[PDB]
Amino acid sequence: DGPTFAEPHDCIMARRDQIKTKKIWDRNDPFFAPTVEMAKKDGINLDTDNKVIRDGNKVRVYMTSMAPAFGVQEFTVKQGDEVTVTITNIDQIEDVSHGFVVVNHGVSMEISPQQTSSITFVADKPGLHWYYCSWFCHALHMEMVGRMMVEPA
Amino acid sequence: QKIHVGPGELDDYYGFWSGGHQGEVRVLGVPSMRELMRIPVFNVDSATGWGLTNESRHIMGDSAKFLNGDCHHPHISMTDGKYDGKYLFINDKANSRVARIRLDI
Amino acid sequence: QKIHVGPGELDDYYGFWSGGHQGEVRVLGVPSMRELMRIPVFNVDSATGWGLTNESRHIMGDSAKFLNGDCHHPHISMTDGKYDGKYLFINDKANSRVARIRLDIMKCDKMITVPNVQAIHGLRLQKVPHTKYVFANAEFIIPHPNDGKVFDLQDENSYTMYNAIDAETMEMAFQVIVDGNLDNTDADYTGRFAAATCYNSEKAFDLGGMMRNERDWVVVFDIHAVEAAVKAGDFITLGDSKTPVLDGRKKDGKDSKFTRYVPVPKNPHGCNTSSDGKYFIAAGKLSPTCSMIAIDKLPDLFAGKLADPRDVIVGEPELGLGPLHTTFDGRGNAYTTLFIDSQVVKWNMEEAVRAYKGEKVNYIKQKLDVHYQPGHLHASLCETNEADGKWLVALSKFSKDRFLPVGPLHPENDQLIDISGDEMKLVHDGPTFAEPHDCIMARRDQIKTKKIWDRNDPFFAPTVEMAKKDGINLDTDNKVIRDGNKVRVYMTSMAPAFGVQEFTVKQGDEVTVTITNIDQIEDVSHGFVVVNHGVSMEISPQQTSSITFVADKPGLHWYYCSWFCHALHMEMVGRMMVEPA
Amino acid sequence: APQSITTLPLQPDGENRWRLPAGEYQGQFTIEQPMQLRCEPGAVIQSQGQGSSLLISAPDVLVEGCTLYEWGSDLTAMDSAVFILPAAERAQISNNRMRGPGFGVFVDGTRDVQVIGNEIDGDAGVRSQDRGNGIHLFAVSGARVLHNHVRNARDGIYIDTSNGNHLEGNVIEDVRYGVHYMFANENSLIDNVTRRTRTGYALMQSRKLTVTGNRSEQDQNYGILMNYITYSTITGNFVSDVQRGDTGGDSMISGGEGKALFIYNSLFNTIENNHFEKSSLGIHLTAGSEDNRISGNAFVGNQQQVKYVASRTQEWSVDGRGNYWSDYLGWDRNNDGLGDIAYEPNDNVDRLLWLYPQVRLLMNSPSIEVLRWVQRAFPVIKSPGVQDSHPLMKLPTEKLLTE
Repeated sequence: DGPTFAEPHDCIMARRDQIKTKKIWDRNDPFFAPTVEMAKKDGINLDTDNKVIRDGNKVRVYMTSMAPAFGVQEFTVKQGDEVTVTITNIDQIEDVSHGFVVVNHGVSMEISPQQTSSITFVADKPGLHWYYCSWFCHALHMEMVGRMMVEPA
Repeated sequence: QKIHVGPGELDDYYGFWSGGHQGEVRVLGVPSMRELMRIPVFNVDSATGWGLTNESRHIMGDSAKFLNGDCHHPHISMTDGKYDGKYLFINDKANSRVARIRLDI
Repeated sequence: QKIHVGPGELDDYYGFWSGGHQGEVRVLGVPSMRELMRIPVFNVDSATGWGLTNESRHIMGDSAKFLNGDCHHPHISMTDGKYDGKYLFINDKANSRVARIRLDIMKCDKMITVPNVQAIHGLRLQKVPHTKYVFANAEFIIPHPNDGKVFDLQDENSYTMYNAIDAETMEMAFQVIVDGNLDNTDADYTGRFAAATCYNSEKAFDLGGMMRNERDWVVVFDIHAVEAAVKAGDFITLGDSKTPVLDGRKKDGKDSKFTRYVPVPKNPHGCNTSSDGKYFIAAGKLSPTCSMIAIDKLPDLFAGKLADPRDVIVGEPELGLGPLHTTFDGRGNAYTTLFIDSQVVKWNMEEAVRAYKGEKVNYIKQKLDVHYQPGHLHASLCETNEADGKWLVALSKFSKDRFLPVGPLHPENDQLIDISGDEMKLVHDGPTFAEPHDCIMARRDQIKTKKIWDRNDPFFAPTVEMAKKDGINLDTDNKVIRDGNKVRVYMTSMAPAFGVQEFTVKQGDEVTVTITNIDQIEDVSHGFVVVNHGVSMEISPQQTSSITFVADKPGLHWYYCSWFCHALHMEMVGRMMVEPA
Repeated sequence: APQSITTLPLQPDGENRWRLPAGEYQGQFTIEQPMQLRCEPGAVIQSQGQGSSLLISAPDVLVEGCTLYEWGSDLTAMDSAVFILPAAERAQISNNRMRGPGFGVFVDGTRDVQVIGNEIDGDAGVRSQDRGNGIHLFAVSGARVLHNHVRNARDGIYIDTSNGNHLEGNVIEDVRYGVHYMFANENSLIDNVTRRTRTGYALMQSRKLTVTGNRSEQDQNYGILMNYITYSTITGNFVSDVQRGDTGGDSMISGGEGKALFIYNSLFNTIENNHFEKSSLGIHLTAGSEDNRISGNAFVGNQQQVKYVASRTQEWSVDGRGNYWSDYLGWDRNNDGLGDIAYEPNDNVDRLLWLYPQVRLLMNSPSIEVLRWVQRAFPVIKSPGVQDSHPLMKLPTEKLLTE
């Protein structure tokens, strides 16, 4: 017997042989083809570059993340800018997944190996906002932190 | 017959229960019936960032405003009346949606 | 023992795993280790409507804007050093929140956003005489005031505080400024000394800098002195919060009356109190050692009758590579996860002390290869002075191949280790999603539960007050109230029909549906989902709950019940007519 | 803390030269100018006990010949005998003798430093936890640690958050850990010697290093502990007699077993040409280590040669080259065909072939041979996955047996 929450209405079954998965992502995967296209719009290679672009009130932060250190550990933005953190995993070891959590901004993502994820959020509160890594990925997980320096208006 | 899947062994069957009101698809291991994975589909997840990231919001389209979901019947895509483990389609009653789940990622 | 709870047999312990990065709380049945219940705390759960129902958003306050959470350490309120099952406190590092879950309804009732701090990581409960204060740690250092003026982290006004919140009233009681940053916290069995590990003593923003110093301290707080200071009123305040703020920072080598710094190597992560309450044990993620502080020696240390801060170390066991957490079995032993070594090592506190005094003894009883990368580990009733040592749960953070391939993301592995006898042995490997970081276990006779709500519960009291304001006896009234552009529908619900099966509203109206489930039968729970409007709730027996939403789509709309109320749920339905402006 | 401008300079010409006559120079010392302090065969700097015997705070300093005693005890202030500050680049610490209860050499994020030929000793009065490290390296780069003897100082030599290091010839004895080594990318360890330790080589959480040519003697509880060590070229190592945790009247039931190679989470390595002998276990393989290339190793006289646990199949034979596998039972019928039977490890037979070494004869009888022929066809004992398609009958690593 088993307890399942929130009423699973139905179920489907498959054999282990029938279902084949991917240990790590590819980088031709359609899932995040839009974001890669955005990188082309800026001439940014997500694989190795760690740059901050800033046009008007839109700041984009392309970066690479490999355990236990973010590629960009500080980006300075002014208040009221939609900051689009675009972070790629350059780690090829299976199960080593990283996270991006901005403290007090309601921003959390998971990043599997060789995955690219981008979140847009507004830097409403001016000041120094630590952002850490959610998914434990390395022994010195403690230092997989970065500081976002949001300039007062 | 045997039900105990001890440490170091692997289950024999994938079971894709729906999450009902949770809005997720729950991968469980038959016969051990343990939560191998909790794929987020319709809910706003906080672990995988689903519903927050640009890629997930773009996938949702204009239905990202809906924080809720209700998923009833999951069914794997099959070729020639046989599973090929390519796609799993799940329904949404709360917001009248049909989602797809690549069974590799 | 009994590795299997089969059909008919019932589970033996409640286990409150966190939801980790998802934010929820998972109630499991030990040793069956299956999901009995999921309590939404921080995430917006479409199942119970948490984050969408009016009472949930009211509980959240202004935190409702946030769709995520990161809960790490759940704990149960303690009376006389024993679990009473009254409240369960959990933290939220992502948004720096502390939430209280009533254990007789298994739902969060309270939620406080601690001010002027960031990343609440540590969280533990005072054990004696009762859970009067709950202690929390802000892991990340921020400037004060954080108005954007100065971003320097080495400034005098860049610091973190040991938050302490009143347990009953859930209004912050005091905050103590400390050097460095606090990772984990713990309390003794005297109610006086509460200690937390400090790992960024180096005070470095950069990557490598946090490991510059050989030894990073474990601060100890004199709670009685803090209460005396708060009563005396010599407390400063910051920002718009009147929360008493104290100072435990060093001052030109002069230790504060409130805090004492005890050096510990190196970058300690865990911190726990012995079951008898004699030894603080602090891990050392980067040293192969655990510090062991005699709690009974702390009074003399604070009095100023004791010598060097470390003299209070009565043991430094060497266990292995990367000690992280320490769970107690009440039989005189301790169990620590060796992270880098990837094991769980048994040892004996008293033998460790005797070895530290010089006598040769092998305090290391056993090493068990947990699989793989263990984090925290918890023995049953470890936080109590009534530890039984009949089970251990160790939470390894990588599963690698121990389960079926589920794509690039993998579940963490919680492992059950029978420890009733003298030999640790694996029992059960369970996948868990979203990385639970710690768990707590309580006996089945310790957590009292309520099958059906009580009509005067404070959970939904705001809704009942709003009902008195509109003169509606929620128990037996189904009506529609239209004031301005605000439509409020009060109905009762009983299977298999809804009390109001229709109501016409104007486009753009902020419709507020309130549903009372008067059914007195157990487990007959209704749902209420509005199609295409992002409106979902669950209505448990005797519970009344309301949701508000803008009816911006003109035309005919259908709303159904979601939970399965009776054989004809596909029949309980309603027409919410919206007329164009 | 008086500077070296005090005492007896006796300056040689060139001004990058300050000799030092013999005697009992008592106190601490700070270097704040570019200097080459080369002293006579015996001079003793006796720090009474307060730490920081030498604080090198200036670039290009070369200290040769000095003897240091009882410099410090306080680990909290990281008191050491040599404390190179981050701005003392290109410093050289050569041919010095150091005996004290604390750190011997401490490089704090200073690049291109040379610690050469120093014999470091530590007192045995203090407990192993509070002895103080030796040759501690933090955030260092470009450094070269060659031929330094370190004895009776916990954690041997310690590397932290460092990339540019080249290590060679260290003779580490009677220490807790041979080389404690955390988050140190793109380094190199050659010809090191760890004896009578509690972990010979702790290769932790790192990348792209070379551990070629090292050598671990009678260590304890571990021989080569590798966590998340990727893109590496582990070669040439020699691990012998890694005793267990057996002191006094005790038995660590189902634990404490010594391990020659504890390989963990390290997906990509190039482990080859290593000799692991007289251990309590070898090649402990947990987590995931697929795509690793293992070949040409030697496992002799092990109580249990492998403890593979993963549920995937992995062949430790790249390009038709396996491992010597002392337990391998018979069969080299082609003259050089390395082997016909794939070495499927069985834990039980390993125990028999070590305690009772004559059992190989007993298991070469034609009757037992046909029984085994039927036990490698109809599987009995579920396959511990590891399987070397091409095991080795000749014993490789003969060059590095005794050197």
